[PDB]
Amino acid sequence: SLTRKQCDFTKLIMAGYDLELNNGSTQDFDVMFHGPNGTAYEGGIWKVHVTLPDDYPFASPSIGFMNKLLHPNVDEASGSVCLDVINQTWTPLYSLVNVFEVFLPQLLTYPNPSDPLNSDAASLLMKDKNIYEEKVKEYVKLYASKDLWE
Repeated sequence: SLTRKQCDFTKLIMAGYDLELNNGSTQDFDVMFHGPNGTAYEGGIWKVHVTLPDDYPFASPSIGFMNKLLHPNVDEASGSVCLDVINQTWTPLYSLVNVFEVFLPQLLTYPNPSDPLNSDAASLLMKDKNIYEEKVKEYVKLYASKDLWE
């Protein structure tokens, strides 16, 4: 009887993810995400707000960083990840676990300063990748430390 809307979040639990449903909805949850190793995001922890739309899996999930994440393709104020860049990777056959295991670490390692949601980050990255990554590292210390969510 079981949809992907209903059950996909269980694959994250099976993968070892710490997650919490919002108001007992299987289509609305917050998941703990660790910054990829060997990137400027290393040692960061974020809470990530996932919602699954009613035409999921044909429509892609929305993803929103709940503590500050600095990235050209992430809206700085809301933490919302650009829908277009999600859709370049999402297909109806793509795995919800791979959003966290593959898509996001990739994206954070290799940003797209083309049509940025954060143009200041895009500019800084274009001008000097090292200076940019020194910023990210401090942002990570400040806004994504271990203890933040407990």
